[PDB]
Amino acid sequence: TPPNAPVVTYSDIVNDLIIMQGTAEAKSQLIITDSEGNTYTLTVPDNGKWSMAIPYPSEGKFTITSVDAIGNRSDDVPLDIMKEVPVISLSPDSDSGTVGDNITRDKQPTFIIGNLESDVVVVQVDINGTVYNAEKNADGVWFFTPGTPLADGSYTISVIASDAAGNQKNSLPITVTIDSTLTVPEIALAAGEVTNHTQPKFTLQHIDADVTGVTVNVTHNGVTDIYQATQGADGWTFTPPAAWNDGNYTLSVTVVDRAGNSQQSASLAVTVD
Amino acid sequence: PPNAPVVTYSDIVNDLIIMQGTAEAKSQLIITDSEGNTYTLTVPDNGKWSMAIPYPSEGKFTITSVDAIGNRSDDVPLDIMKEVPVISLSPDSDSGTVGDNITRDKQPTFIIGNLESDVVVVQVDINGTVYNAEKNADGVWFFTPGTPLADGSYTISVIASDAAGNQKNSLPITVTIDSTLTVPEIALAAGEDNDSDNVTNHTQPKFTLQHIDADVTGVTVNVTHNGVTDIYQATQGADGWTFTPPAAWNDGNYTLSVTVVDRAGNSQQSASLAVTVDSTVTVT
Ligand SMILES: [Ca+2]
Ligand SMILES: [Ca+2]
Ligand SMILES: [Ca+2]
Ligand SMILES: [Ca+2]
Ligand SMILES: [Ca+2]
Ligand SMILES: [Ca+2]
Ligand SMILES: [Ca+2]
Repeated sequence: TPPNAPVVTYSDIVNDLIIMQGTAEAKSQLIITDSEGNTYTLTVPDNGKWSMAIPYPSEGKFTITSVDAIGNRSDDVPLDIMKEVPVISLSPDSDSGTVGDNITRDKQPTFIIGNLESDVVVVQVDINGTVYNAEKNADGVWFFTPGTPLADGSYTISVIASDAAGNQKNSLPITVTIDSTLTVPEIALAAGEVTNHTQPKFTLQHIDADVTGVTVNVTHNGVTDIYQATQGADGWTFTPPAAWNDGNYTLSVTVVDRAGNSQQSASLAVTVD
Repeated sequence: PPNAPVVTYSDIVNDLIIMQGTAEAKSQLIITDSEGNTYTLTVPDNGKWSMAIPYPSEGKFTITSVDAIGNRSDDVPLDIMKEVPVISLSPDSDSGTVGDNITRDKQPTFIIGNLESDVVVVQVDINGTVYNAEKNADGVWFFTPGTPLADGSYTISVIASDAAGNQKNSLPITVTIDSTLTVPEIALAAGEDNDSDNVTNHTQPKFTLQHIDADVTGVTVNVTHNGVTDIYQATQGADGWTFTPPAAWNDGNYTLSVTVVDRAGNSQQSASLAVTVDSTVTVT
């Protein structure tokens, strides 16, 4: 009779080593051969218990076999595990305004998928609870691009990958905000002011809460000067940093939100007396 | 009303959820978990936030942005998962030595644990075929093969998934099913039968014990004399497994068998061997 098939009682992956304990016929050879054709061989101790660590091999694939002292071999115990949790992120090419903040005005952004083992056969994306096939590009790299443009709002995204043996892992969620929406702003003189001040105050209204850039365009006698607004508790504000010539001044405000939407207010043609 | 906060990074380290994201600068970020805990932070001027909370029950929690005047974003509800399920051979299905995952039980029960309370699907993969796990009276999950397993090796992985479709499966363990043991044999050793009628003149004759499998862990010899059976521990010597009575036998008849027990707890007994000790010299 051949040795009985060797047994794994415990397995774990730490770093890039597979660690196992198990049992097998005492004093037999335990032969572990992996997908890359490495062989790792040990003599099973006298108690019939063994332990081993091997470098995690390509695709997590390997076989365990026992051979006794007279050359009889057990059944092969072929295993196929998986190690890598897939990763997904917003493509920097679909990421408007600041890059890396997961906010974009792009309504069909691409997501880039990484950290897949070469035996992965199913790759999918969960977007707000609905699961879709990911797609494989020319270079064998996976991605996902929505088929139709997404409405504005928040999308929780997780990537799911599984190999032929049914090992499946999904990423811890990230989210993305699609924002292509911004209110047209407004420049008006402040409440208590044609004006007598050479540094008149301006109230800036209809400035959306997600707005991070605010400038005032002051246009007079063929030259345009661009001013940084002041954000305060009450909102955004502007008074010219220095005294202003007598005459007529044309004004507008331009807002840019964190997504990189931009709006310009209507023209305001005024008079410093 | 602010735009929904954004999560750019999340990770679980040492029972804490770690996160980074984006949110309305200077706003309050409110994190509320499934256990009713609230955690709040002031979002920095660059709009970049980071936080760590204790992993709450079921990995459920929501993130919400609220500005100075108390206008509130949409809630961002998250439902994650942490625990990889565990599966082991039930001790009641583990015959012979306990804990070696070798058993003669053809339908052994496996016990499942390390499941969070929002788990909705639990399954077992046995040699590549995936089955429903079942939940017993005590609410604990288990799996028992529906038909008898043939001797050999079974790779076992448990799979569990919650309602948000988070799914994790265990790194494999295996069991070897072994219900097979050769029937041993006992015989008088080479020159003991002194011609071939199992009469010996030795008072402590030597017996050879043959057809003992390599996974045998127990070898005993039954000696029945005068309606009484005694059990002796066998010896593994130069010539293989062996036995010789500790004390000299009186003249007459003895009936022997050898019993073997393998590591899986299978047991076989040989055919009976009848021997006659005749050391008495006829006088004339
Ligand atoms: Ca694999
Ligand atoms: Ca961006
Ligand atoms: Ca906006
Ligand atoms: Ca959960
Ligand atoms: Ca056992
Ligand atoms: Ca056996
Ligand atoms: Ca004889």
